[PDB]
Amino acid sequence: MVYSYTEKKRIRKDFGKRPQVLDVPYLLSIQLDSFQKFIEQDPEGQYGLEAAFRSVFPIQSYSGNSELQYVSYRLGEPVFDVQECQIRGVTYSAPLRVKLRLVIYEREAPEGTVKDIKEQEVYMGEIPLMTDNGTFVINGTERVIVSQLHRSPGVFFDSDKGKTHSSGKVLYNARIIPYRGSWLDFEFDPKDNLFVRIDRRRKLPATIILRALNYTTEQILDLFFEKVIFEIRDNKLQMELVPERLRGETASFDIEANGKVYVEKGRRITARHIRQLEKDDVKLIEVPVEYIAGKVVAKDYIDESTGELICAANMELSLDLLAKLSQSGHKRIETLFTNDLDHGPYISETLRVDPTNDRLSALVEIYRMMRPGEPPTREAAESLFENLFFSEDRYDLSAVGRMKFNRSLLREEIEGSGILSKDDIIDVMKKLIDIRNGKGEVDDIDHLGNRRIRSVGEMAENQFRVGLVRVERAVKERLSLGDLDTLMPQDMINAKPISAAVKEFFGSSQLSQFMDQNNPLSEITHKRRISALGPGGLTRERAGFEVRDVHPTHYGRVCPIETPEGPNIGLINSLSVYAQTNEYGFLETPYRKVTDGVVTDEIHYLSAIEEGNYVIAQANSNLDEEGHFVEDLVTCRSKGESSLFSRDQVDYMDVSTQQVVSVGASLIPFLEHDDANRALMGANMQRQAVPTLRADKPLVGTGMERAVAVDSGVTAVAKRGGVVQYVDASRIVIKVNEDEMYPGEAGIDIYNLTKYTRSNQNTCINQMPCVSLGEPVERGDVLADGPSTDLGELALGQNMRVAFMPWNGYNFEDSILVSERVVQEDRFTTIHIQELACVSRDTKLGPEEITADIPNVGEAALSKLDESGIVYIGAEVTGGDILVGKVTPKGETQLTPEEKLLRAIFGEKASDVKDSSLRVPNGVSGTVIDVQVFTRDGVEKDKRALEIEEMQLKQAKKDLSEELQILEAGLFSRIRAVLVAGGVEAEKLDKLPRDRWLELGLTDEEKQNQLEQLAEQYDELKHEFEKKLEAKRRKITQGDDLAPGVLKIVKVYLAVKRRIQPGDKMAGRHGNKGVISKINPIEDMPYDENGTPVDIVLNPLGVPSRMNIGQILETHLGMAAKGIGDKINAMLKQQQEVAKLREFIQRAYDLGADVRQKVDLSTFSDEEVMRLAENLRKGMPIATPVFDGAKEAEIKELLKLGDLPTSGQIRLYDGRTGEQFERPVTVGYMYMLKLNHLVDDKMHARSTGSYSLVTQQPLGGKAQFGGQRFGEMEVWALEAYGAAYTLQEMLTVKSDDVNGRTKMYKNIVDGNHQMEPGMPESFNVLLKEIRSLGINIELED
Amino acid sequence: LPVYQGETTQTLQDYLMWQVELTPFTDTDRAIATSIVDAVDDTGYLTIQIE
Amino acid sequence: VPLDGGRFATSDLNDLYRRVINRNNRLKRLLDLAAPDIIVRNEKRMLQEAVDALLDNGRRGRAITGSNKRPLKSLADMIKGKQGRFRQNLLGKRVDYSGRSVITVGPYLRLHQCGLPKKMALELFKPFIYGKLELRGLATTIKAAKKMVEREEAVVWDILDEVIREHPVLLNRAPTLHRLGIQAFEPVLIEGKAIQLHPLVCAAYNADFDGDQMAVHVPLTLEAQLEARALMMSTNNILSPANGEPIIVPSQDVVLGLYYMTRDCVNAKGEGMVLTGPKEAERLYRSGLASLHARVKVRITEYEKDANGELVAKTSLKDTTVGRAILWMIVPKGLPYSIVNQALGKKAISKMLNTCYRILGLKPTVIFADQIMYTGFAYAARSGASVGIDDMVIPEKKHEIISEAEAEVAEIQEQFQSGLVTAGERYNKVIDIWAAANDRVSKAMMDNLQTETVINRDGQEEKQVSFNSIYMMADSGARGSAAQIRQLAGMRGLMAKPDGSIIETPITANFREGLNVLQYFISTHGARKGLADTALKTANSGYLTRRLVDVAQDLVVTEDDCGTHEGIMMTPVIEGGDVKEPLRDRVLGRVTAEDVLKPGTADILVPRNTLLHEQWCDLLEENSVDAVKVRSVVSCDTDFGVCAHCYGRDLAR
Repeated sequence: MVYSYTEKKRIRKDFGKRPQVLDVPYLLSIQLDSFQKFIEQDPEGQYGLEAAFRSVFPIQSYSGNSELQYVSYRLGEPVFDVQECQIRGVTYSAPLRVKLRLVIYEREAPEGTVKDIKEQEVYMGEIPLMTDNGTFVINGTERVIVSQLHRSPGVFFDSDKGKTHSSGKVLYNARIIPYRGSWLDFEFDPKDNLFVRIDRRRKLPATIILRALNYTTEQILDLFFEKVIFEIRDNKLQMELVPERLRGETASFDIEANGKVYVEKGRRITARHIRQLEKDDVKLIEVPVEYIAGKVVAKDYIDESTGELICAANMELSLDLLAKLSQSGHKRIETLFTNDLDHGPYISETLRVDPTNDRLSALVEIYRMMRPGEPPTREAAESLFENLFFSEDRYDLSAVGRMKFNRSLLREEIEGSGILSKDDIIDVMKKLIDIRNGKGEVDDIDHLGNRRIRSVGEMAENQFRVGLVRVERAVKERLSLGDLDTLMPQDMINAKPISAAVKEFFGSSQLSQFMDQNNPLSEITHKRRISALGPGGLTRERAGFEVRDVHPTHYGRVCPIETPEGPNIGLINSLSVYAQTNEYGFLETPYRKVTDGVVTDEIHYLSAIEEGNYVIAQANSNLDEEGHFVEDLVTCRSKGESSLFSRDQVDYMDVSTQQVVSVGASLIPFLEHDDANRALMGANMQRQAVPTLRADKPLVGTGMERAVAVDSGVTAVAKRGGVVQYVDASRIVIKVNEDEMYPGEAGIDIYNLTKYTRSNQNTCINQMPCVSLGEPVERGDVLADGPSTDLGELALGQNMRVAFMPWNGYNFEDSILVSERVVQEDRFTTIHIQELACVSRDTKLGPEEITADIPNVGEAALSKLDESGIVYIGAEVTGGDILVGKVTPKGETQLTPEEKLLRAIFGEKASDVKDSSLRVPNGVSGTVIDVQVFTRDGVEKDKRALEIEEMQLKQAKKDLSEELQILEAGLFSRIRAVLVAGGVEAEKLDKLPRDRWLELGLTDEEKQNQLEQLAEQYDELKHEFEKKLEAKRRKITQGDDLAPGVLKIVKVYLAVKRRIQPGDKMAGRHGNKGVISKINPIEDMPYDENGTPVDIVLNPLGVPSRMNIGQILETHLGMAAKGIGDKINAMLKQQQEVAKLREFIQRAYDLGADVRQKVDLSTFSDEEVMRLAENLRKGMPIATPVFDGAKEAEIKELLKLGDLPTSGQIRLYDGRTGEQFERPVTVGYMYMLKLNHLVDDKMHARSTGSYSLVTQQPLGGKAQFGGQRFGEMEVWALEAYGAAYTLQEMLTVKSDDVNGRTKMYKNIVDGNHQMEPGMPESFNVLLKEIRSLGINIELED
Repeated sequence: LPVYQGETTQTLQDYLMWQVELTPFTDTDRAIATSIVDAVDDTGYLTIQIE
Repeated sequence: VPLDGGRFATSDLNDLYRRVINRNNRLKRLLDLAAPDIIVRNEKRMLQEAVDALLDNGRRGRAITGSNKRPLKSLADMIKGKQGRFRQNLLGKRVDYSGRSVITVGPYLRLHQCGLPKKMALELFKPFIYGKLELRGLATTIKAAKKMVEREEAVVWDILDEVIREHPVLLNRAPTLHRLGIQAFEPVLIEGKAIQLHPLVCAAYNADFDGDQMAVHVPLTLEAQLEARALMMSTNNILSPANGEPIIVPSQDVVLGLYYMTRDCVNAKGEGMVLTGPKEAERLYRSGLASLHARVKVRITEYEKDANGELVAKTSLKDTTVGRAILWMIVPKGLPYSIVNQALGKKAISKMLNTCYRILGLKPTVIFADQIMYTGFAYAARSGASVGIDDMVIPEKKHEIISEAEAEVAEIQEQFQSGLVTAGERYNKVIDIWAAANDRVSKAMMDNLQTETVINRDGQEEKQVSFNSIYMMADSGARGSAAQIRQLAGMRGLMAKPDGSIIETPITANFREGLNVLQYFISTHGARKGLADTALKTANSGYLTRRLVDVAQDLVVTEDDCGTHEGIMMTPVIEGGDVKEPLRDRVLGRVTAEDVLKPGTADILVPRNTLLHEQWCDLLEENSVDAVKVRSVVSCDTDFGVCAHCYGRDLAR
């Protein structure tokens, strides 16, 4: 049973075959969850400010015995509200103040503190506080900081080979990316040599980084390589050969296996020989001397008598050297294996390349790589090399970094240090060598298990840490110099650096940008966008072909449809409906647990790594009643290769069909019937819609529009409310019942709507109420309707009657034919708001004032200006009329007999002021909505500025006095009830209060005390009301602070109504757009067998080419909905009984397969059915899921209940010849939305305007009456025609030629039509700029 | 951006000559005309005597 | 350029100058005070570095501005690069009479016309309006004319209509790739705010009637108007300057309308009716017969130019349809009737227009194209041409072919499990089986959509071409093809390509019976790849065109004949299976040399310097000549450009 009192007015019929398990989340948690924990007081420092402080907050002087700590931080309350900040223009934020502690100690005592200064907290910058919709009010405008998607900190063993190698060989490098600091890389050369690289700079040898870490040659040879015994005593030349350890090599000659020969000379090695050698115990077997030559020695051997450097490390053994090393040094010599089949040294070949062998000589090579000059002195190189990687406060990558480091190396522990280590680099290089020889697979950057997202929280944390680590240096400097002082802890703590850094981060950044205020869907999809550009990842949109591809791990984490088709394609993605954030930085997705066939209702979130292991079923799978499968074979996915599996092999299942779709493309009806490109462009054009006057709910929806509207925070809902008392066009009051009401409050909730306020997109955001009078509203129910909304449903567009047929070529390729009925009905009419602003800018000659005393002007112009000079609210203005009359003072002069006479005659001007009044730019017509004036402190001119102040004061008093009036009424009712049965009737209290006769004596024991307490409470309430009113009035007219040069600011907001006309770019939801080209009257439009003409004519020659069957499906479903609505309207106009109408509604709601169980006559009363039928009387609301919509059979069956043809075709007549058309045209009702790309702003003409001072070229792209630009491809095309004279005209006449423009104008006015080219000024500018250097250039004769 | 905006403006005296160009006259009339409207103030009356 | 007004703050041009000036002043003042060598040498080094930064900043060191890490633009910086002085001065400078006009469809307003809105008008021609006001004695002063124009009086509009009447204008698309990117048309005033472009010209401009902007240009001088009228008019760029095919060719609704009006199901109303030909429209408009009427007998009066420079009439009584008889009234005298008696698709009317251009002339083929477009716009709206769900038909055999393919895949998997088939072999076999299944499904879909329909008649079994909208559009050539229909009724095919590989299990569905989540998620990789390829190759193609134009700009025609027998050999490209291009168009627009000889000894076919205009190629084909020596580029000894005796025409002339 679904009550939904706010939705009970109009119920939308759903066609969902699958049952919904998990409900849609808040859909905006990623923007608020990080910002909450960023300023959340946590008992342990993990994230937020508690973790950004403890990092580098303890300040220790240079052996000065003075420390500085902090107790805790507290976020100050904001100064203004969101509406107040939007009206003023200031940035909404909150001050930050943390209790500090400076502890000074005396000398000669170990940690003996003598004094503490922990009694004063300092203010250090303000933090920009967020709003209830995840947005900020920076500089008055609403901005959004898009989350970034970069690579997670760790180690990546990429291949980086192929055609780029240019040698036909595969490479295997190794890179380790920390979160902060320098980068390290281990590249692989085609010569089987490794190379260390830092900061993608000049390469370094392979083992120099090992010799720098106090490692010797023998240790490296013993660690990276395995050494065999090779005990050759008494010239026996016997080696310990293990077949299980090393094998797969053919024997040359003289090979035995414990007596009898097992492997013959010159015989190929087989598995049987290896098995026979491993079965019996094989001791040291003799081998020829030829194996000694190619084999290398592991360690350095020395003679027993003397200690020469014979048989050095990493040196091949020789035949002549063998005798002397066996005679003098020893018998057993450690050697290597060097098996090229399954292994490769890759280091011993590089050990001889290293020019340095000592640690001191190797420590300076990295410094020479870093610094070209200034060689070290055994003190700078070591310090630099220790601070580069092995430092704590300089590398400090992350915990996620250590997690990935341990996960990519098969480590069980996940808690480590931010610094690196020797064994870490050792095992990294070992794994790189193993991958080169072949031990595993390479990583994948496109995989969603190696990349993570970053929200605004960690970015603000990093910015604050960077801003604080800089003030820490100044604090240390001030504590080291002049420590003999007992001043308060404000020595070097300056709030300007941190505040400036955080303001630069928030305001002007690449990820922070203005939010599109044109649609509620546009806002919520912009709050969920994910970008790759910014401080990290991809520095630009170029250099990538496979990074922007759809990875198979994009199933339920990001959307493969919603993305722009521009150059930045593939770098801008959107979140899914159920996609959430992992613990550290990744994206998760929910699934259901399948246990031995049955499906449990529990949910489990998996990442890109977990989903690749288990078997996840598909959402389009049948289900039994207990949770089993119908068919034994089910299509599932295991590791990226979807295939059939039994019911005993599946482990997880999807939640719904909207899991792979974002919030944008989910509103598209019948998405499985459209192509990828068309769905993409439709979802992209949906965000460009513009709201209209009358919002009309869609007939073919998905149901997601309700959630998109209620979650976008674009409307006004009822929180903790029980009933409505008074309704107004801009005010809503709700009296909460005693159930959800707590003591200490009057028990009323107020909501002030937003009426005609300028948005970021110059649109109009207006809220319309829903309740009429005294309606029981529950919790979570909507009250108002924002832009493009209807009863809590997102509705951006109108259900226009369309048809698919060519009409005299007016629908040639992509042009739409709109009838005159649509124009007459004011459909798709748009409202826009324009803002003009002016300042005073006090100069040296004197201050500028607005007194409407403008010289050299007519009275007709000043007929619309008031005393102070502003225009009356409600007036109109076209062209270049004056709005605000400002004047600029001129410097005083001498006696000036001429000016003296002019002042004696006329006066009041004396050429003192110049006309500098604010006038409307050309080509602008509209009507003024409201003016506003802001005056800085100190200036109290206030000609007519008190009007808005008194208006705001009265508005505050009106909505403040309601609570006090309700409290006073309650107290008076309590007074009148406490005197009952005491000899005093209610008439005395009703006539005059008199404080209940001032203890008349009803009881004289407790009644007097009760009356005294009630009078004291009344006096306290009166005093609180007076104090609240005083504070409100002081906050209203306190005055603002402006720029030093600016004196006052006058702003004007005006409205403009734009109607439909040819040129406008109409578009739908199925990737179909169209430019209007004709407004056809009603008579010329074709009509049906009933005389009702169509509204829009469309071209049907685009469906089989763009795969837009979804359009035809939407038309059929809308025609069925409109037929049902017309039958309901006929039933209503016939004034039939309620029983038949209720039965018809019930029979029309339960039609189709088992999708949902709802029935009337059991919940709706005899009064609710009336308003239900009156709401959906112009079309049946239908909600078809994304991938679980209605079928063709159901659509055809629905056409039979409303007396419509199942085929969908219908005969039409000509509105001009009165003849019946053959091939009946299918008519329908399509949801059309108007785009911002209107023709009223596109058009721009120019004949002659103002040019520039440099190169003397005109302005350009409509900037102050500019002109278009000629192109290189255009002059090429012109030369293709051979139009030399036209080219010369385009080069001299319409160009920077100064001595030619005036002459051409004169010849055209006089009718001569003759051209004089002369010479362009740009060539002279080029000549001067070339001569500005040491290069002579001139033109001869 | 090198020229930023650099919008060359009207200037009154500049306005006076634009109509001098499309007024019809002789070379001597166009010479005196340049002389006359050369010598004219922001206020607009002429600075020099006619003689 | 003061930003706030109080401080000018000259940047990027005066900072380095200031730097160098004060440093040189300090150095010159310190060099006279007997300074030590170290200080004066450091000052000289600093002055050298400052002058170097003033000359080139990017080369040595880095000089930044206040609060900005971006470097400054030195003197050379504003010379090279995409923001230098060799930048948009070569016709790249801003224009005056132009800007942002929106395109709409011109159903009326024939080829040599364009709809210029009156709001954008009266501004571009303001210098002409002033002149016309001064000439007609409507404004004694310039101020008076300006005041009369700013008020928009009726006489102002009258003067505008009078002046703009005989004055051409030119249009230019912002993305312009070839010569036809800029054309000329006659402006006509339309009460709107969007220019109406002619549909047939839209092919040249490559517009698609979506959100677009068109540039306008007005010629002032007489020579510019003459160059626009004689060279840049749409009534002259019929043939393409690249290959030779005509640019103006109908592909839109006109083709579908012609294909519909020239057809016959079996026999419409009034089969046995016989008329003369002008009676066809008379009996179609009121009553008597339909356009689909067959077996209609009519006397057609053809005109054939058998005589030299003169045509003769010939009356015939061939059988035809009502629609073809009506079309024959629009068809000019020269063209015969066999061309208008066929299915009349797109290639048919293209060949018709080409023959009309060749035989008759320019004006005849222009007026013919105009009348054809008018008749097409009329019939595509009189016919309706609807679409619907039941229009496309899914073959019933698909459910059996899919089951058979699944059984074959199961057999392949069983053989793989048995150990006889490996992974790659099974993969290839499954791919081949699914390809054969897709081919059979496509064949069945075509069969169910081809000419298979029963209509009532004496034999009761008359299988003629069906009138399905999608099938008619595919056959005629208006929009779409068989490949796109395959994805609408049959299966999608393989449609699997993540990076290079193909997935085993293909998608077996269409957009009519819905789709699944997995299949839809898989079918977007190719779309994304295509979008990215287009978006990353448009710039590459533009750069390639830039390089080509820059490297081949100096060429011009200055010599008539080069008098050299050197030339290149031309043969049909016979390589591979069959011949890719014979000796029919590679030597068509060329000029053969004297090396042309007949297959018989001591015999010639054509003299040395001749042009194979339209018939010498046929004579060469009749003699089966394979190699022809032809004079051409460079080898013609002119020492400047290329002489015109070795280039042919290769144009619309």
